Amino acid sequence: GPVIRVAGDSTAVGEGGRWMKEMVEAWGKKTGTRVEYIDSPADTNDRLALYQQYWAARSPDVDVYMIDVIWPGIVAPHALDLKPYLTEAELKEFFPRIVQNNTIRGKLTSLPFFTDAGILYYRKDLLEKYGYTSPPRTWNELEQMAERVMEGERRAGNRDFWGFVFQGKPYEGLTCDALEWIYSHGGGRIVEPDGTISVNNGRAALALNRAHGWVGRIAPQGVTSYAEEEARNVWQQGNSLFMRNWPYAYALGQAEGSPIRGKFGVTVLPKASADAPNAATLGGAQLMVSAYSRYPKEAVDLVKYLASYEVQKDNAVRLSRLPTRPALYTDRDVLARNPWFRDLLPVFQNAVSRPSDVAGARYNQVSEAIWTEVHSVLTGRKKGEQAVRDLEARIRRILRHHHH
Ligand SMILES: OC[C@H]1O[C@H](O[C@H]2O[C@H](CO)[C@@H](O)[C@H](O)[C@H]2O)[C@H](O)[C@@H](O)[C@@H]1O
Repeated sequence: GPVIRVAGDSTAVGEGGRWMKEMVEAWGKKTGTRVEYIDSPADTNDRLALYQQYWAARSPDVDVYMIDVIWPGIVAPHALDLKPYLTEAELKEFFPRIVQNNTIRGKLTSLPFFTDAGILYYRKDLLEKYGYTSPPRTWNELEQMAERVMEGERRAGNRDFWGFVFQGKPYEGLTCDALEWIYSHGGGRIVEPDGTISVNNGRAALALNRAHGWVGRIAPQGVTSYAEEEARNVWQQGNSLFMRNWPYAYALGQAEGSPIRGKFGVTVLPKASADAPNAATLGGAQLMVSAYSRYPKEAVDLVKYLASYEVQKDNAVRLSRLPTRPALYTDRDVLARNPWFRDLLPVFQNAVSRPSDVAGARYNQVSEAIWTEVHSVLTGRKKGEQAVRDLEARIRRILRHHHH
């Protein structure tokens, strides 16, 4: 019979790739269909380049791809339109914002699978030890807490201890972290939904200078090479007061044998002042059937299974990843395991999107400009003022003649 072949997620990021393979195997067992799992590199931008090789070749060797929230405008020609395969009722079981995201020129490129939002992880034990009762609400507070706790922990002998870890590597994750910094300083969305390239402003430049100020001070010098997992490893070993990361890190930190089990909470990222907007970058994954799959019926059946209530529930319960079905945020077992899903649901609902809608198929070029210019600030090569001026000019060149 057919072999249905899936590329999606990575065994190099938490449990995602292992779990995905498990879920695909479970569908194959349930339906009596042969399946195969193709692994991917850790970073989303590397995965895009890999999958583009298959798409350029019109390759039938992958039937289902997991695609990033930022990808529908890029990948649409390589996607089978799913609209004819779902009833309106079935589609309404997902968040409408994400279905809209996934719909390009009327083509439903992909089903919503899990969503994602940047959050603050904090060591509750350490906040209590140093006389703090609440996590920080402002970036200045975060810096003050970090300096005090670091001084104390270093003095106590932990030479591995830092105040803050985040994703500073030059890749798509830095675009995510930098949108949060800029937006939380009142600096805008980098490129607004209407097309205005807004980043050349003093608030954005301040946000980037502030982040530079962390490097080698409250954050390790090596933070300029950290993706999700590098940050998570320092944090999970017990060596950081604070971390910015996605929801997946929570279940991993609570696993038996984690040095930090029971010692942490999560909250919204800080912001520059009380009237700035909360910032949590929208992330997450969708499920696409390849336009090149020889087995579209079967592939669609697999994608409906993966996006189903019970598989999303398993993802929430075991991997602390966020459902794309509003019903699951009221499910007793999801909430018992992850009470913070209820506390931070409004943060997830108000997550700020990267400019993938407005940049469309040029989004990856825009993002590479963002992360390279931002990285130049983190490394001390450019000041934020120059970087945002230079980034404005780059993005203007990239998007010249593009209309959404
Ligand atoms: O949260 C678990 C996921 O982390 C990565 O994906 C997030 O971070 C990317 C940037 O590095 C974003 O583009 C993406 O939207 C986020 O969901 C990782 O790539 C995923 O495999 C993990 O599931």
